[PDB]
Amino acid sequence: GCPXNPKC
Repeated sequence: GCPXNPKC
């Protein structure tokens, strides 16, 4: 999930 997913 987010944060830290480079597609968020």
